[PDB]
Amino acid sequence: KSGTWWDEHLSEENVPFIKQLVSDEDKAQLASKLCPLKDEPWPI
Amino acid sequence: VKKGFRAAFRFQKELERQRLLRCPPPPVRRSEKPNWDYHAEIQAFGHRLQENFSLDLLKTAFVNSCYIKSEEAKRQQLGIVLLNLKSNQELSEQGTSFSQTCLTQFLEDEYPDMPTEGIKNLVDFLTGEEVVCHVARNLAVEQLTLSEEFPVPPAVLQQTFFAVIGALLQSSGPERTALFIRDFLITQMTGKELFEMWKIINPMGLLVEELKKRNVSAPESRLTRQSGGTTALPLYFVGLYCDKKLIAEGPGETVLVAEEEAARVALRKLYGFTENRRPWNYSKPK
Amino acid sequence: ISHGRVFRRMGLGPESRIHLLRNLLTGLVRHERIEAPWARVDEMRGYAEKLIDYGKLGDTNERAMRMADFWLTEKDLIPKLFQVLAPRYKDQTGGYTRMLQIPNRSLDRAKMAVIEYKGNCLPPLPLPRRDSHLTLLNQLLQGLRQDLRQSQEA
Amino acid sequence: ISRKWEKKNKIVYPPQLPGEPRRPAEIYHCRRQIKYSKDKMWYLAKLIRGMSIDQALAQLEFNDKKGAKIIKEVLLEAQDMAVRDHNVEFRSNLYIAESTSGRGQCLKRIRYHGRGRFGIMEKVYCHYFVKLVEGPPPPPEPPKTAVAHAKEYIQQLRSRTIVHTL
Amino acid sequence: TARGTPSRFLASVLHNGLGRYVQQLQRLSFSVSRDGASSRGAREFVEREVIDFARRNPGVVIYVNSRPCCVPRVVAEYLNGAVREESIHCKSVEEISTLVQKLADQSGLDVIRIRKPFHTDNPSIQGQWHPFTNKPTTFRGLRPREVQDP
Amino acid sequence: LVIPPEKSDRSIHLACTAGIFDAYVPPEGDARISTERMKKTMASQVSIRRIKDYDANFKIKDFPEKAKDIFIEAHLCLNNSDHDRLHTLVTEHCFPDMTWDIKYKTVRWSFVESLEPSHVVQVRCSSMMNQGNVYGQITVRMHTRQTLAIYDRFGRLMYGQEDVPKDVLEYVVFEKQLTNPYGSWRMHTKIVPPWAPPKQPILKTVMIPGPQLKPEEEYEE
Amino acid sequence: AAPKNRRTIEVNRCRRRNPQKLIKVKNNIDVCPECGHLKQKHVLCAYCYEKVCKETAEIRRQIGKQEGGPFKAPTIETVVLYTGETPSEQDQGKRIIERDRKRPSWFTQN
Amino acid sequence: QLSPTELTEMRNDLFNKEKARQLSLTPRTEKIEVKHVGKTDPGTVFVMNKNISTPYSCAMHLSEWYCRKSILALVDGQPWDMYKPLTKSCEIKFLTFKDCDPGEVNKAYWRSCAMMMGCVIERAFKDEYMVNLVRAPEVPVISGAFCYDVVLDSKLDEWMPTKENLRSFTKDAHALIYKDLPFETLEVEAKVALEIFQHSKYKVDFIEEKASQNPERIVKLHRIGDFIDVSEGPLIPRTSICFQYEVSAVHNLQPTQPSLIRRFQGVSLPVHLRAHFTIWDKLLERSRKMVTED
Ligand SMILES: [Zn+2]
Repeated sequence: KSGTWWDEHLSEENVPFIKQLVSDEDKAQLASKLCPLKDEPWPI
Repeated sequence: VKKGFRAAFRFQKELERQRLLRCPPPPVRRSEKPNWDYHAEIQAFGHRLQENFSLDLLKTAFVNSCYIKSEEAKRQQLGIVLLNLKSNQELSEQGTSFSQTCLTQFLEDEYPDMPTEGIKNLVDFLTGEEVVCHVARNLAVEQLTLSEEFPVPPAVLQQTFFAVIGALLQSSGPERTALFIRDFLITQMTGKELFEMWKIINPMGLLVEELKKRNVSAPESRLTRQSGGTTALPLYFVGLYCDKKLIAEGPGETVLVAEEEAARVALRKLYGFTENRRPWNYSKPK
Repeated sequence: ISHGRVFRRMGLGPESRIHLLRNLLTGLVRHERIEAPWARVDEMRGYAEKLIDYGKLGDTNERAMRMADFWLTEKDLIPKLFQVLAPRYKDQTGGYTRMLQIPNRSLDRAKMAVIEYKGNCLPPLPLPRRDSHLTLLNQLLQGLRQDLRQSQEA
Repeated sequence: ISRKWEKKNKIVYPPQLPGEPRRPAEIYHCRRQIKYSKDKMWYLAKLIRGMSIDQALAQLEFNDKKGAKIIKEVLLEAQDMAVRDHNVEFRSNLYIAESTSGRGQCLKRIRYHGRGRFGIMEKVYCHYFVKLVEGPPPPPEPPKTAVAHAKEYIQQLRSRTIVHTL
Repeated sequence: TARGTPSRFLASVLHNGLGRYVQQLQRLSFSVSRDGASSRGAREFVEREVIDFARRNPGVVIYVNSRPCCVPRVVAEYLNGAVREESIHCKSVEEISTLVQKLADQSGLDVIRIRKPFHTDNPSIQGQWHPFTNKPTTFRGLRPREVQDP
Repeated sequence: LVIPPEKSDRSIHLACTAGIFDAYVPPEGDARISTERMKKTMASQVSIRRIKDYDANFKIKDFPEKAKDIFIEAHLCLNNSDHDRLHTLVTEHCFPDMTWDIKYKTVRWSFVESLEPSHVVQVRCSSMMNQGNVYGQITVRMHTRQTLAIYDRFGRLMYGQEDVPKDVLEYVVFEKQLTNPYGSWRMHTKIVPPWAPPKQPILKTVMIPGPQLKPEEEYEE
Repeated sequence: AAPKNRRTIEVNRCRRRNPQKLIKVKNNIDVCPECGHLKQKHVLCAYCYEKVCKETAEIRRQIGKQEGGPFKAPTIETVVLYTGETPSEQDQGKRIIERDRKRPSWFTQN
Repeated sequence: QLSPTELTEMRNDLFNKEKARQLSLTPRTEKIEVKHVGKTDPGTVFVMNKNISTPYSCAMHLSEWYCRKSILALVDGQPWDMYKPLTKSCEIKFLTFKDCDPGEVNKAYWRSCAMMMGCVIERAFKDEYMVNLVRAPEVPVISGAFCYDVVLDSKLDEWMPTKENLRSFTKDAHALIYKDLPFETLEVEAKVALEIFQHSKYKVDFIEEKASQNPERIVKLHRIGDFIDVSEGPLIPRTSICFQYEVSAVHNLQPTQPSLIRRFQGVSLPVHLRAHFTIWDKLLERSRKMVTED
C-alpha cells in the first residue's frame, strides 16, 4: 500500500544497467520508424 | 433550593421512567405480576370465547410435562404424592387429531378441485407453529399456560393450544368444536394467496401433470404483451394456451418470470383458489 | 513572479542573508558537521562547495586569501581551509559536502538538515543504503543482465 | 465534573459458557486536563479512529502537532495496561475502537486592547478518551457499487403502492 | 401533529367479528382508597356499579384493590397484550362508568393516527388496473412501425 | 503517611503479626510419606501451655478439624466475594494476599476431598507482651484435593479447570490473639516449601521484554 | 464587516470536517533495519541519528580539552582512537583524540 | 478410481486427521522459552505454548511490523515457516525480503510460487483430460523463472497453450492470491504421506526420495485451501504476499518418448519488491525462455 518508484528497490549495480537498457530500447524504437514508406504506408 | 415536594416527586417519576427505558426489565409471566387469580382467569377464558368448558379438563390442558418435571425438581431440592398432576399430552393428541381431520373436511368440501397434497399443506399451515402461536398468544392461552420456561417456547404453546381444543371436544362435542376451529383457524386464511401458504416449486411442471390428468393438451407459452424489452425495467405478459385457447396469463419482469407466474395463475384457477372466489361462509349453519 | 530567481530571501535583507550564511559556513569549517534548518543548509551548501575551490588555489593567491578572510570569521580556520580541507579534496573535482534531512526540530517543527564535509573524523552518519544485490528483484535483474551480455558476445 | 470513563474498566462479566464465543477484551483509558484545545485535539483523535494500535502509534510519531505526542503517550500506557491487567495475550492485537476529545475546565484571563478596552481569553483545557478492543481492525466498508445502487432503486420501485385509494 | 407522531393502518385483532366477536378487554385493576376525597367517586362506583358491570362482562376479570393512594387509577389490559392506565382522580360515579364502558369496547390497539378509515384484503374482484387493461391487441403482436417477415 | 501524627496518646490497635514466629521447614520427601523431634516437640509443648493458659478449654486434637473448616469457609468466601465474613476467618496479613489479585476476576473454587488427616505440625507463641499482646501460631499440614477455575474480567477462562481435582499439599499457618477477649483462630499465612512442585502452566503466552536501550547505550551479552 | 447571522453547528461541521481539513495518513513510514525503530523513507532514523550525535559530542568535548582555548584549530588531520588501539601507519602526523571506551561496532576504523 | 472432487476430499480428510493426531500428543499447555536473537528488540524472551505457538505468534507479541515484514523464521539456525508450531525451547530470528542476505527467504518465496502454479494447473483442464502432477524442480532464482513439471493426458500430446490460455492460468493464479490463503504445513511420516498420495505415482516416488534423505523418514506436507503437495523446504506465510504473478511459458521437455513432461513456467514478485511496469515486462520476456536446472 506504500507507493514505490522505479529504482526504489534497485541495487547500486542495477541502476546504471537499467538506465542503459531502457535508453537503448528507446533509441532503437525511434530508429525503426525512419523508413515509413517501406513499411506499408497508407495511400498517398 | 426551591420549596415544595410536588415538583420533586413528579421529577422522580420521570427519572424512573427513563431509567426503565434505558434498561428495560426482563419480562416475567403475567401470573408473577400483581392482580392475578388463576381460578378467575380460567373461568373468564371460557366466557370470553362463549364456550361451556369443563373447568377440570380446561385446567389440565394448560399443564405441560415440562412444568411437572420442574415442579418435582424444586420439591426435591427443598426436601418436601400430592403432585399427581395430569399433563395435557392426552388432550393435546386428541385436539391435534380432531383439528387436522376437521380442517381437512372444511377445506375438501369448499375446494373439491385441490389435490390431497394441497389440502395437506394448507392444514399444515393452519396448524403450524407460527399461525397457532399467534392465535394462542392473542387468546390469553400463554398467560394461563403453566410452563417451565418463560417466554413459552413455540412448540409448548402449540401443544397447549390443541390441548384446549381437546378439552372443548370432550366438553361440548365435535359440532361445537368445529365452529371454534372455523372461527379462529380458518379465518387465518383471510387475504392469503394459495401459494403463500402452499409453497411449491416448478409450477409449470405441476400444471402439465394436472392437465394430463384432465386429458388437456400441454399449454403453449406465448407473449401476449411486451414493453421496455431493451430497457432495465421490462414488462412481459406470458399467456398459456391449450388448443389455442387462453387458460392463464401472468406478468413479469422477464419472460421466464412471466411464464412461471402464468403457470401459478393457471393452477389457482384449476384448484378454485382465485383471488375473486366466493368468500368463506361464516354464517350460522342452517 | 519569481521565475529564475535562484537565491532565497533570508534574514533582514541581502546583507544579513550573507552574514547568516557566513556564520553557518564558518561553523561547518570548524566542526565539519553541523545541523540547521533545511532551507538554510541548502542555501549555504553552494558556498561551502565553492570555498574549497578557492582553497585549492592556494594560500599564495591573494584573491583566494581575501575570499577566505571574508567568509571565515574565525581566522584560525583560514590555515585549516588551505592546509587541511583543500588538500583532502585534492583528487576530487566536486561533491565535497553531503546534506541529509533529519527529523523536524522539536520546538518549531522546522525542517532540518545535517551537512558535513566528506572525509571528516567524526562518527559516520546513518547514510541511506540501496537494497542488497542479493534481493529477489536484484537477482532477477542480474540474470537478465548476464543473459544480455552473453547474447551480445555471440 | 464527571469521571465515568475510568469506571468502565471495573465491569466484571459473568463467566462464559463452553459453547459461547470468545469475548473480545475492552480497555478504557483517558487523560484529563490537557493544556490543548479540544477542537485541535479532535483532528488527531479522528485520525487514528479505527486504526490498529501499531498503525496509530506510527501515524502519531511523525505528526507535528503537540497533541500527537500526548495521545501516543496515552496509547502506550493503555497498551501495557491491557496486557498487564486485562488479560490480553498479544499487545499488537489491539485497535482503536473509540477515540474522541472533550472540553476540560478552563480559566479566564484578561486580554488588553487599545483605547482602554479589553477582552477575556479562556485558557483552554481538554480531555482525551480512547477505547481499545482486542482483535484485528474491522475491515473498512467497501464503497457502494453500481449493482447495489440498481438493486436498491428497483427495490423502491417495487415497494410503491397505490396511494389514497382502496 | 401527524408528522410528529406515529401512525398505523386500520386493523383488527385475530380478525375479530369475522367468525365470532370476542371482547378484547381481559382485565380491569382498580386501586381505590378507603380514605381520601380524590377517591370518593371511585368508592361509590365500587358499591353499586362494579358488581352490575361484572355481570354483563363475564370475560373481564376485575381486581378491586383498596389501599392508601392519592390518585385512584384503573388499569385495563387487552388480549393483544396492550396495557392502558387511566386515572379516575376526583371523577364522579357517572364519569367513571362512562370511562369503564369505553375501555370495554376498545380493541386495545394504539390510539394513534389511522391512515385510512377502512381496510380490505381483496380490493379488486375484476382485476387491478394495469397499463394494458384497456389497450387493444394487434395481429401477431406487432409493435408500432415494425416490419414483419423481412 | 507511614505513621500517624506525632505525640498522640491514641495508637493503632493491631490484631495480627506480619510473619511466622519460627518458620516451620517441612522435612524433605514429606510428599513421599503422604533427638531433634523431641526438642521441637518440647518447644511446642511449652507454647501450647501458654495457649491453654489464656484459654483453658483448648484441645490440640480438635484444632485440625477446626482448621479445615476455617480453610474451606475462607476460600468459599472468595467465590462470592463475601469480604465481611472473610475478615472473621483470616487475619489482616492474609486478607490482602487472598483478595487483591482477584478484585476484578471470578474465582470458582471447591473442596473435593481430604486425602490425609490434618496434622498440627508446630505450635508456637510470640514473645510475651510485644506491645501488651501475645499471639499463638499453630502450623497445620493439609493434603486435600481441590478444583480451581479462575476467570478474567470478561468471563474468559484464565487459569485452571472447573471440573478436574488436583492434589494440593500446603502447610497453612493459623494465628490467634490470646490477650484479646474476642480473639479467634484465623488463617494467617501459607508456608511454601522450596521443593514444592511447580504450579500448573497458565493458558496464555507471555513475552518478557528485553532491556530498553537508549541510543547511547549498547546491548551486552 | 461583521457577521450578519450566527453560523449553525451544521454549517460549521461541514467546514471543520471537510476532508481538506483532516489529517492525511502518511504512507512513507518504515522500520529502521539497524535499530528497529520507525523512520520515514526520506529522513534519517531519529534513534540512530541521536546515537551518532551523542558519540560526536563526546569526541568534540575531548577535542576541546586538547585545544584548551579559542582560536586553536589544528593545521593537521585528526583521528579518534578508542581503548586498546594504537596509531596506524596512515594515522601518523594526525592529532590523536582518545576516547575512554570501546570502539562502537557502527564506527568502523578507516 | 476416485473422481477429482472426491480425491481432494479424501486427501484433506487424511491431512486433517493427521493434524488432529499430532495436536493430541501434547500434554495440556506445556510451555517453551523462545529467546529472540535478532538485531532489533534484543533479549526478548517468549514463553510460548509447545506445538501450538508458531513464529507468527512471537511476532504478534512484538508488533504488527514484524508480522507484515517477517516472511520466514530462523529457528536454531534452521529456516522455519511462520505458521509452523514451535516444538522446543530455542532461539528465533525473523527474516525479510530486504535482509542483506535474503537467500533463504528467496527460496521460500520461490518454492511457494511453484506450488501455487501446481494448484491452478491441476484445476484448469477439463475433466475429460487427466493432469498428473510430477514435481516442482528446484531452479535458482537467477534463472529468471520458476518451473513446475507436469504430465498431461495423451489426448493433449499435440496441444500447446495459446496466449489467451496462458493468461487464463494467470487469472486463476491471481484469484488464489486474492483469496489470501495461509500456507499450512504438516511434517508427517512417509507412511502418512504415501497414503495421501497413493493414487499418484510421481508423488510416491518423490515422497520415497525425501524420506530416504532423512533418517526419521518424515516428509514435509503443505496445503493451501484444498490443494496438498509435497515440498522441498519452508514456505511463505500466505499467498497474499505475491503481487505480480504471471504464468509465462509452457515448454515440452526432451526426451518425449517415455512421457511428455510439460514444464510450466512463471515469474512473480512480492508486494515488498514490486517492480515498475517497464521493468516487469523485461522480466516476463526472460521468464518465457526455458530453464535447465543444474
Ligand atoms: Zn535506527
